Amino acid sequence: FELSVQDLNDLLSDGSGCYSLPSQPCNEVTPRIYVGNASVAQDIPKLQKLGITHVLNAAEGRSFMHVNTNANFYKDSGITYLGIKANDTQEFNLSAYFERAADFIDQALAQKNGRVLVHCREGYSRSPTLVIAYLMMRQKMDVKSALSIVRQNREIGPNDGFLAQLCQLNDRLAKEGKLKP
Repeated sequence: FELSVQDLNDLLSDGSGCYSLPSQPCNEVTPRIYVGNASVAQDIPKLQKLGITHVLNAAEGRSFMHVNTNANFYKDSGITYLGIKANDTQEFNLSAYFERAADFIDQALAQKNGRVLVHCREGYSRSPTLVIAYLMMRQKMDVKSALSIVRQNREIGPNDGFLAQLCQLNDRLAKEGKLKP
């Protein structure tokens, strides 16, 4: 997958072999789907003002790379929570969660007033991966179009492992039917 991952990295990068970091805490990357960092996830009044009804913590844990929230944190806030304890490493199998995460996103967007925040620590690798996979799975986009639309609305940089996993998902979805360019 190396050179296919290299292609996706070429779509993300700034032309100096480097990658831009997010310019804001949170962005609406496609209608009613927000990707953001830990600071927005931990700010319930801010979530409520934004109209966030569902929060997917893709970095649930306790370390410099995690966000130590849980269902209890959101108890009686009106916000429905799902946590995934993913690590932001090339060897973490985030693809094992693509269906679960896509189902959660679908559950939020099925409600016409629903808005979902998918976040990690920085809103840069784990959380965008899950949104990209959702776009591929539930809107039939190929990986390059899905990655491109998210990156147009937030500086992201899925790690190379996650990119390979998205390439593998693209392959799996392409066995069902054609994917939209």
